[PDB]
Amino acid sequence: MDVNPTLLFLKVPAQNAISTTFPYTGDPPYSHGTGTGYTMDTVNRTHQYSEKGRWTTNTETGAPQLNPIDGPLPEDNEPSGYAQTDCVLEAMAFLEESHPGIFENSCLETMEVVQQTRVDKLTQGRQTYDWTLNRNQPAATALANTIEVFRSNGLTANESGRLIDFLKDVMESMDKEEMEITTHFKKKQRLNKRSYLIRALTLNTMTKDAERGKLKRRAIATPGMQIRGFVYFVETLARSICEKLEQSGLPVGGNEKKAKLANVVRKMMTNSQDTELSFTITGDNTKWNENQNPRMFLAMITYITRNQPEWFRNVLSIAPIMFSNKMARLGKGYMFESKSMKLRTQIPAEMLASIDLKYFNDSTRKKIEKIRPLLIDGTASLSPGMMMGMFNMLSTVLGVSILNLGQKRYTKTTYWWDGLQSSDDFALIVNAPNHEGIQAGVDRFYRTCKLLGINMSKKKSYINRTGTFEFTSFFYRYGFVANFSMELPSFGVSGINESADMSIGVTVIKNNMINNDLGPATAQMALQLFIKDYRYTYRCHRGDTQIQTRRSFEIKKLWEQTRSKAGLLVSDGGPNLYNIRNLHIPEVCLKWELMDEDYQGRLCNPLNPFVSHKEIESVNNAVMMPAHGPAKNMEYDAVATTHSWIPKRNRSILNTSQRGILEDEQMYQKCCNLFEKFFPSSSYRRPVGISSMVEAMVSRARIDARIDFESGRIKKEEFAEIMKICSTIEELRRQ
Amino acid sequence: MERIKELRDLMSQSRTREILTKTTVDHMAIIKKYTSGRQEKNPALRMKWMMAMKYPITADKRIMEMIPERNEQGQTLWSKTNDAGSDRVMVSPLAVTWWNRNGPTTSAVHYPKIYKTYFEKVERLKHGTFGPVHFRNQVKIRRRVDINPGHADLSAKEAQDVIMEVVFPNEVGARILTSESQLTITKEKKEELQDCKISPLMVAYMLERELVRKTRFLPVAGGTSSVYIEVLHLTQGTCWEQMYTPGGE
Amino acid sequence: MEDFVRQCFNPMIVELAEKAMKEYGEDLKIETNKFAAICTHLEVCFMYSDFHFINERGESIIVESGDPNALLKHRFEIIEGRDRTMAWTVVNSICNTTGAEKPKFLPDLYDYKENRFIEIGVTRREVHIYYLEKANKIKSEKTHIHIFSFTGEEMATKADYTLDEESRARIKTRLFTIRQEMASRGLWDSFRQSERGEETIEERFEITGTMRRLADQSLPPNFSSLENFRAYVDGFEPNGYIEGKLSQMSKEVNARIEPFLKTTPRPLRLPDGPPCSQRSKFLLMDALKLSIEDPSHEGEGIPLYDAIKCMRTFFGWKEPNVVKPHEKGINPNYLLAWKQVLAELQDIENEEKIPKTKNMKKTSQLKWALGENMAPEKVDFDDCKDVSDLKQYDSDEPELRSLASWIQSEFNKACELTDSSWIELDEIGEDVAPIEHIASMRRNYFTAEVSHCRATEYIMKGVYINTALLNASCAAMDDFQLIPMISKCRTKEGRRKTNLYGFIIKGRSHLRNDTDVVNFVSMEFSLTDPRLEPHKWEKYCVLEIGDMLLRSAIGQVSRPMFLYVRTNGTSKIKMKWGMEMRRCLLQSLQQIESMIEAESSVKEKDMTKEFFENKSETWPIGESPKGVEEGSIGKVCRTLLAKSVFNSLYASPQLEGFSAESRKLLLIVQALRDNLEPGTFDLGGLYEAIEECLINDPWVLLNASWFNSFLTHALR
Amino acid sequence: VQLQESGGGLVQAGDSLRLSCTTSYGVGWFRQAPGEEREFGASIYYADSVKGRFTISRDNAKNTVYLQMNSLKAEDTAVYYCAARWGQGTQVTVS
RNA sequence: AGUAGAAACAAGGCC
RNA sequence: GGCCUGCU
Repeated sequence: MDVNPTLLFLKVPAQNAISTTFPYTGDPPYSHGTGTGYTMDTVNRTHQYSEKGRWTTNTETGAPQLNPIDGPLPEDNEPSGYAQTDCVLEAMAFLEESHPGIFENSCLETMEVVQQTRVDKLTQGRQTYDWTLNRNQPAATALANTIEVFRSNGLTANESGRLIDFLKDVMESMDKEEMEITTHFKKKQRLNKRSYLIRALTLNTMTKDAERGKLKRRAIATPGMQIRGFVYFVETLARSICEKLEQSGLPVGGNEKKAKLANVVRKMMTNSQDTELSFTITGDNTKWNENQNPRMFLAMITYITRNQPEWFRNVLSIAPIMFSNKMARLGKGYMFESKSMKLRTQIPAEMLASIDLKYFNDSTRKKIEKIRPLLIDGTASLSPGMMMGMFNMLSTVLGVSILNLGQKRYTKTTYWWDGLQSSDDFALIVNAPNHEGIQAGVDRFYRTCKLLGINMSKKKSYINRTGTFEFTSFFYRYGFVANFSMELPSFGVSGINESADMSIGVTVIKNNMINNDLGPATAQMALQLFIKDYRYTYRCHRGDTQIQTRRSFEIKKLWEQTRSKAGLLVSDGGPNLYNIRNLHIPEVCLKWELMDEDYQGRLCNPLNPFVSHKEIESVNNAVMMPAHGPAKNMEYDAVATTHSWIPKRNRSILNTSQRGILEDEQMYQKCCNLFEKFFPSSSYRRPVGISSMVEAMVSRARIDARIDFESGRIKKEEFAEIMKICSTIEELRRQ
Repeated sequence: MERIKELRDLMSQSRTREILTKTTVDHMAIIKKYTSGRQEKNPALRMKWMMAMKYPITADKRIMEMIPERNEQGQTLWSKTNDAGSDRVMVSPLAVTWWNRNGPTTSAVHYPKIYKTYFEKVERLKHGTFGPVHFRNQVKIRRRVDINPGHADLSAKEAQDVIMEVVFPNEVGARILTSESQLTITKEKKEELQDCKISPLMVAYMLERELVRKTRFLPVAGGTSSVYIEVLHLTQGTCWEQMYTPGGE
Repeated sequence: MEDFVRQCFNPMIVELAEKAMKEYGEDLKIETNKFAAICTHLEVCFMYSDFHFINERGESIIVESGDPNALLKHRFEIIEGRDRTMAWTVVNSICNTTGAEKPKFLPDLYDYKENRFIEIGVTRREVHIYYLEKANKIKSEKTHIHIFSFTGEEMATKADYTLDEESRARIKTRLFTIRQEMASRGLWDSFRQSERGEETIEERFEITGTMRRLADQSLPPNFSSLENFRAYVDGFEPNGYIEGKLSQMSKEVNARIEPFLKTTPRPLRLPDGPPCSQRSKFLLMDALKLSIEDPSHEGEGIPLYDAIKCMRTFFGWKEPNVVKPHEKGINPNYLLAWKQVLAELQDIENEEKIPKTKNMKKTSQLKWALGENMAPEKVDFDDCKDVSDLKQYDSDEPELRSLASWIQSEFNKACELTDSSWIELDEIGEDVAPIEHIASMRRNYFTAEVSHCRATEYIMKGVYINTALLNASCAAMDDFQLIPMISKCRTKEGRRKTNLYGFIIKGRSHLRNDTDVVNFVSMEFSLTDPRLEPHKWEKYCVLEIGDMLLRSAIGQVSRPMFLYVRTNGTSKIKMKWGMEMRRCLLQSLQQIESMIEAESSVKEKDMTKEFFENKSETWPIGESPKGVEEGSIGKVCRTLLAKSVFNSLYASPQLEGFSAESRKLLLIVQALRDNLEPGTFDLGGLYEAIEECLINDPWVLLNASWFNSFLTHALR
Repeated sequence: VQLQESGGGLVQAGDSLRLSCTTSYGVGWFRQAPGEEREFGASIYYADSVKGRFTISRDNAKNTVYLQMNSLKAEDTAVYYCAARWGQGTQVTVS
């Protein structure tokens, strides 16, 4: 007899055992080298899906741009980006009519937010492409570098501390004859108008790793800092709009998505009488981002912001204006090998414009030949369409408009449709009195989608009777069925620290028990395995064992020293008291009454040199990138113990010409620590104002010395010493 | 005394003097987050990879003057080589366990008073009474429920001023809290935590967690109470219901 | 008017007033009289505060110039002259230290004698109105208020004047100096009434310059300016434009539904080529175990001593010789490496105490076997351009290979029971709730079912091997290291036992990226002759190292005993994911527990015990030439565990792609079997998407064969 | 799947023979000599010892697989079994 | 050689 | 041969 697990589906329905079809117990695919090939392929594919448009050359950037809008209507089922302006404007108008007051309200709240938003909001972001160094750097670092360059060039309106003022300075920089940047190898280099325009309109391309569910790798993009404020405002407007649309599912979580899917299916099927047939289409959109033209987003926003202050319209329109002229950096480059001479070489992507094509294979040779005409200063113009879901929410708005355009008031026919859209994925429930009606409805829906630059993937889509469908790895079969294979990768040690890892593991087990219908015995097994892996990872074994490690000696002496050994934490080699009933309690508090007072005091000592807290945002928040989803943050319950240390940093900056960044880091951190000691609320509430550091610090020294004498340790001798030391630092700052 | 003294020492050197002079208060946050350290994409892989090194964690410089450089057999506990972009020094994990067996001891009696939420959870569970398990299909319907069982009927911003006035009374600014509920909360949490020396930031964070109301969407069947939702994993399942009554009731 | 503040007042005050001007964001060129008025207010604040000191008594000491001493206390300490944030900082600090009441508006000074605030304001109008005006602005105030006015008069409540009168003569002399100096200037046409409390501003975000031209190039094809396009949008109204283009659009743009029937789906085609080879990092079906029967636990013990003790338990060693060559390497190197390992093992046996971890010598043998100094040296392009052989890295579709029957048998025997327990679980909090007791009983049942399973043994082998390899790579980056493959089990009798499959030599492991490869050489004992399925051992070199005698009724077999030696490699990501193989247990048993719960939701009672003991119900878990064979729930547990283990062992992008694109077709087939009239828009496209994932991986090809068999058995 | 073979018997060397297997999928023809286990003949690919001589074919409408043997040798002498992915086999004796 | 698979590893750089 | 780094 030959064993075959798949035959199990002959008795258990597919959805009731779908977890077996998710090989999420092995290493996910990773990219190894350059992503330049993928970037070039994506650029060429985006440009050839809109080949029948019209070509122009921008007078500012001098780059060739392709406009397919209002182009010839498609005559085949292949992907097409020839969106029609009038059709999309009409779709938005119908969306407004079905939801009166949506645009005006959303614009009002967006106007409030834009005029009260601060610059620091831009620091709350992941890697961004700093143009000062032409590389990806943390959002805060890139923002600081750009602000420094602007201030050195004379653009100091951002000193007002307002994001709108920062954007005003950004736009004013566009009209400058010559800017100056700094490079280390420090050298001051001058950038002319066109070079700075291209550096501000460019995107950095990388390869996406840890992407499960496809054989081929893809490319993703990261924009600069000049354009992120406009993107933030536009996405704020789009989120405020989608929050008023029940057909959208992008700005919500997973459980809300499931609830809305259940509600829509029940509404569609229940209202349908015996005569009407119902069919569900589990649709995926092929080349979703490559076929969405930024000009059409400009049209949608300018229709949304009608009868609004002109400044609001301008600030919200700046973003799509820059995306329509966006450029993409090709990537890291290409690495060549010569086996005859036994050597390797790494050529940067910027040489692709001039480098001969003898080194490249046929596929890459043709890709380079096709993309060369669009190469301007080492970057390729990508006007026709978006690169990687930067305007997720606006795309969801367009999809929701398409979904609502079939409310049976615009169809003007017996058939009708509804459903749920989340960018690149949708479920469409279509009802009609007969199979011919369903066919006509789906055909018209597809045709209308093709008029908006949205394509339906026929290969990854199928239609059945309502009651069974899929949506973003959520399988609905007369009710959503748990999978538990999507969350399997999150059952190990997170990698934050000991206490954080313990709390995160127990909380993940608890949550997957609540949401993903994890069984009790399975949860106990998960707890046991997690504890085993945790002890084997942090070298913290039970203590009563003879497992020799680098940490087994101190742990054993602590074990033999303690009297009530049941109170020792698993991190210190103690027994595990966790169970299904204790999954919502931190380890420290669960073992508090069992700890010896000496060990308890040594553990939770504020003066410990290991605990370090930076800001209110990073107290008990851990960023865990979930499998098959975007990066997410979790609140984990933990007590600040000596085990809450933060791990070592990379330390490879020491071998790079960018070595002075570490000295600047140290000096900035010293100044920030001094300010915090002067202003204790610096972390919890970020200080605001327009004065400089030393003014506030010296003046508060004055006052605090005064009052702490009026009652406290200070003495006249010390108070006068502080006053004249303040005068000394004053005259020092003078010179 | 000291604080202004390292201030003067910083202003002595030209670079830090320039940083202090030209940098305005508003930019405080930016430069504080200014770092070359990228946020890790795969934390688990490197935590499993770094812990195999010697000196994998980081600690303040003060550790060099509280913990000896080596233990009884000579296993090193800390190194004097500083981190990449900080004055902290890289140290071995043993320096943690050492601190828990011969490090300085204090009076942790006030931690229960600080971490009110967690200890209240423990007390509620310790006095709970279980019941028979009933096996029948559960119609889990998804609903918006409040998870925090100690929220004082305050929002984030609404309680943020209360938290500042409780911890940072001088940086409150214009705001003087009007609602009398906030008055009593301030009085109680002021007299209760009058000399607690854990940290201002952690105290503020835990006060925010305790007082601020927070809500999330979850699949529930029955219950719906704040105390009954924290144990939602233990009382409700796919085909079984476990009757439970927390210690509070 | 600004010429006056150019002339008279000192710098300090003028820049203080200029920063106060910047504070609230209004411009000085439009209205300057406010600047002069508030700078005079600030000047009176200074001149009233300075020159006034106190000592330990009350009765302020007044000195025209502060002498060098600790006695420089200031009688009145200023509030204004600071930012709003700091003004409120001082207010709150004074309130919290003085125990006084917090005012709602900005004071100007604080004093000790009377322990309270002073709000100085000198207005153009006479005092006896401005005083009570600001008084009714401030609610129930105990802070004393004092104001002057140009005529020279003073006033205050309580008839209180807080310091010397010569200072006030100073104030009013300053005051009339101001007055009869404007007399020379001539400003009272507006000086009395120049500020009325104007607060208004309009936010301006103007598109101009280059950024405007960009806006003119981001419009539809037939538009010339953003102004015109916005006007058109504002004037646009729906007039049935979607219908017109829908009618005009070609009818070939359709989404016709192709019915999906029993005869529609065709079997997935498998690639053809040379048979598929073995990819695992260790032997799974052909492993052999040398044991000692020690009482130590899994992690307890020292590796090298245990390995040597286990190997000494076997007698019959012969001089090794080549049996099956690598066919691409230098087998004599493998032979010499094996003999070197034996020699150095003896060398450890001789000395005092077995080292916890041993380093081996870097001979040419393992230099070749571990691929040392073979990475091409990195150079610059400007120095290597004329080399004809210089080209890209080989980037093409992997070699095509057809499925072989060995993977099927390997999976078959990976789901079989064993004579040992390969899982020793940790401790949990004592169960207190009845649901916890039910969970514990279920868990005990599953552990009894799966512990005696080859899948669990493979899990432990992989976890231990990858953990040791990762730790050695991170610790001994430079020097080659010896690691014996160790796994500890427990017999039926209950006696604990150790097992030594072989050895692993780890090489240089300077791993920077998650994809960087660490090469090692693995040696494993076995009894399976490699002359029967050679195509499965394409990358192995197999020697003959001894003879084994296992008790059998046919005299005694005296079988040969071979050594499978190969060069393999891994990476940080692969090591990390292989050291988390225990979650296969989770996956499998979660699936089984979901089955049990779903069935128990029907009958209102827990159904675990009868499922595991009666074994009445069975699921299709394989096909025999007679037909489909069904097994008890325990066999399903073992089968799913083996499937998860093989997923973790043979993981690859092909597996992910095939899994997704075959789950799609499985859902379609399930819809067909449920009588839900399934339909497809392009089924050929889906088939081509599935078939492109099957290239050379044995596991994915076996999964595809299983899928074809399931289709054949289904659709009936 | 039940299978019955037909068409075996005693034949001359250099003679011909058409085996047929009726069934109740890919099919195979395998043979078993008196002194041995199973030998692959053909599938629907032919073995080295029978290539060019022998031809395998099927009628999916008749539910039958055929094996046309020609130019037979004394070394073809075996029970020829039909298999689906086993028949009882049909005796062929060449002499 | 080996790992791996649309491009890489099989140490890097600095003296 | 000596020293530096391992997400920069």
